[PDB]
Amino acid sequence: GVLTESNKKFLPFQQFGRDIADTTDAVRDPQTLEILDITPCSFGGVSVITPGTNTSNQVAVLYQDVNCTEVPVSNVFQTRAGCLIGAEHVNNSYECDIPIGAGICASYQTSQSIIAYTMSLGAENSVAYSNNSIAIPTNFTISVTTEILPVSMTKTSVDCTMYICGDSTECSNLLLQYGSFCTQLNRALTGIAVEQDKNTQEVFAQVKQIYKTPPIKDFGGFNFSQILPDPSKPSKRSFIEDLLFNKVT
Amino acid sequence: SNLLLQYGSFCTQLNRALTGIAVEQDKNTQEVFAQVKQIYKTPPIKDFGG
Amino acid sequence: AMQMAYRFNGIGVTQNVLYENQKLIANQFNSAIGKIQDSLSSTASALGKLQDVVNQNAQALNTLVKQLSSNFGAISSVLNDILSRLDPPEAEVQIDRLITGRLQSLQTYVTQQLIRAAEIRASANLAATKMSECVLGQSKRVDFCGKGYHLMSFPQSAPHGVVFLHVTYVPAQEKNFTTAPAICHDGKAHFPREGVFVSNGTHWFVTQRNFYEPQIITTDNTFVSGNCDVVIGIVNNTVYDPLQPELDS
Amino acid sequence: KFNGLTVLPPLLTDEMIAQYTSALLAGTITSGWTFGAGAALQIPFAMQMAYRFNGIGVTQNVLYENQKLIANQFNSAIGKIQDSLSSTASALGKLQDVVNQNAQALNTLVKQLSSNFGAISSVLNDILSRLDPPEAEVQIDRLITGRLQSLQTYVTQQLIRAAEIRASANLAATKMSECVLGQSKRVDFCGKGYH
Repeated sequence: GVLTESNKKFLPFQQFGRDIADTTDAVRDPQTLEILDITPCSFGGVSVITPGTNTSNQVAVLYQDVNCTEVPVSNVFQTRAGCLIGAEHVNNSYECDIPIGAGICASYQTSQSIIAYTMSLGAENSVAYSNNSIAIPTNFTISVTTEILPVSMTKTSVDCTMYICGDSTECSNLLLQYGSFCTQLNRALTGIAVEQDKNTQEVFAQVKQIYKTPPIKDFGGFNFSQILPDPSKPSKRSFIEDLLFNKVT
Repeated sequence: SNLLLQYGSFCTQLNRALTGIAVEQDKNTQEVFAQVKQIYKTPPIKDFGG
Repeated sequence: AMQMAYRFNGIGVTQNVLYENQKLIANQFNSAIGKIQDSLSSTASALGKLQDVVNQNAQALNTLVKQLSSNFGAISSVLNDILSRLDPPEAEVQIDRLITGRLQSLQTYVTQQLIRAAEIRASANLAATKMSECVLGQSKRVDFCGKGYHLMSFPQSAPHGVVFLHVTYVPAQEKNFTTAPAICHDGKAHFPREGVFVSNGTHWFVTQRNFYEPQIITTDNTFVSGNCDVVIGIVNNTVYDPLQPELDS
Repeated sequence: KFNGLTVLPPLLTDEMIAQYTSALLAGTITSGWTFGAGAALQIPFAMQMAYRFNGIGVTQNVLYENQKLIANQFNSAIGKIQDSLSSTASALGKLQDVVNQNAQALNTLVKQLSSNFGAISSVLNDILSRLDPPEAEVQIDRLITGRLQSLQTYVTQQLIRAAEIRASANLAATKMSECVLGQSKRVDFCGKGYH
């Protein structure tokens, strides 16, 4: 640690010091009596910001929870989260791209270099409130959002013995001692499995029949062809389902 | 450090789990508060009906 | 077209808005579908959630299988070697260490899978709710089924999880106006049966609250209450009587 | 505290959170719920309140004919809330419990570092400076197994507690988006009574 002199009044029968959780926190020099602190000098995980390598190769190392004096080495910039080497500070304020902590977001902007800066929250706007002012829309617009919720997952299942003790008498025996440590595992896993199919059942099988839409698609003008299944398809998925099944690998 | 080099990924998977926790925290706060796109501000005269 | 008129009327926009802008909304909905198709076909990072689920599971499986090649303190990780190198009086010890290790690895894997499964089940119950409340009906839980007032939805499957296309509704073009909570026509106030009062400067109008459409003030969209001394901000006006042209002729 | 148990800082600093809640306030106050669907449209407050009445089947003439009374009621309510918060320290039970659970877990974790787990000591350097490697291997092995198991248990506890907190946070996001940005009708979702 950093042996700094203390003002802890060690009563003359006292030898060491300690803290809440049994950490040496003052000592007595055995040659010449005096009481001094102890504090272990800073550590903290390095973190490497980076824009996509498919765009550049400039990194921005961020040391965590360190003062910008022990960092051994440019354009050092001290922030609330640690010492941030590699980004020139900025007065502007843009949205967040690569977060850091306590309001520091990095980016790759303009001959270019990583910049760090205090993030923004949106263009400040003022509502012209007044006790006789109302503002009523005249023209609407329809949108279409997109929400993607997982439902099931890989219904795995593991044979305890083959994994742990694949094909050996002695290993099956030495596993016969630990009792029910196999059976309870597979029990939990098949619980997971069966409830997966329960998940799918609940999500999709809300309908009791199978409906089919007539051939004449005179839907007031709207055009569903991208979402309604196509007969000429090999498996009767629609178009957008088809785009979807390819994105995921 | 050596004798811990023997237990495989018992180090990496931990920090991975905890990092998941942390980034999830920041997503939590994002969802709760960042419901508004702009940053509004109230006029200087507070004649709010009483 | 009649289902759509109902789904408007469900968010306080009298259907005449719809049946009078059918082609326009048709084109808006189609174009929206198109932009969605392009967005899905262009940005591979639209499917982040499902991709993350799959990757988490694959990572878990891979570390689980990699565990098999670790000593955990044994003299080897190839079970058969210990089984082909040591007499049972020591193979017992070695294989015991290996079994303890691999068993602990299995156990942690199972626990992780349990927690992740509970998470997925939470998302699945949320999905079931969204399906039953927006696909099969129409929601009013604001910002449950897409930013904006809500119209309908369309499920579209995807590998291990569903995807919605929330057809919401959003007003666009706005107009300052001069509102007033009442109208004192004969000393007795006149509040609106529905929607705000407005005026453009010289004539007072009542209108809806989400699509500016003026209506001259007859005594059928306004209901009386008391007299015009207790209201604050009540403003004088005339409130026409529709029955006069019938009686005068 | 200093055995590698770092604590990263939140991304949104408290002042940012404050600006956000102020944004939500000013929107809710001047504009109503419209700032949840589209662009915030100003509308005088008393008219917003009359609409929020008419939402629970009370024709607005009630409101505009009791404006002063309701105003004083709301103010007095605010005052009682202020006093209740400033007097009873046990109003913040849930939050204090979260913090205490986390600190308790951490303290258990750090205390574990002083337990033998069967070793001949807990001061790693002693066995590292007392035993020749052929047996320090055994001792340090036991210590590693123990501490590693403790750490795993800590991580698992954190995980489940985090799932708990996320459940609460999703509930919070719902309550925000359905009662702040609008007006709920799920009876007894947003406080006893018509909302």
